[PDB]
Amino acid sequence: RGKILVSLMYSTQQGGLIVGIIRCVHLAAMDANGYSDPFVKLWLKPDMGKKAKHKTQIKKKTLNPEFNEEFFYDIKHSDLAKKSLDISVWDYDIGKSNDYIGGCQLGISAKGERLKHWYECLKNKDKKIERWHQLQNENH
Repeated sequence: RGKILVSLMYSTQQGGLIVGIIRCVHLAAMDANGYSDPFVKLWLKPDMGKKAKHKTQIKKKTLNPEFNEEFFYDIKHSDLAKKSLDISVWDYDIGKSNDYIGGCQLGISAKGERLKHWYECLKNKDKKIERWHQLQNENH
């Protein structure tokens, strides 16, 4: 499936969270060429609206591209923790439909590892918290 580098960071000043989609590696190939067009979509829940979802630039013809996209969430730090960032990577296709490659969930409600990276973000607001996440298959 591959892994995607996610850089977190909360801006208390602005009163919101910051999601940074750096890059991905070891991504699957959707084309017969042995490559793919993976992109990353982010959605924090429970959310406040139906626009909490996102999608980084399309990394066409590549399994180990670099997004380097900095997002901005509108959630109160006090709620951040309880939040749950869903970073999913999907394959893109011109003239056709997309595809599910893999993703992961990031919410303080988690336990094991994601809580360490996510939660810490709440502690290291102004500080950038980045790390590599292992892509998983939820609903293919």
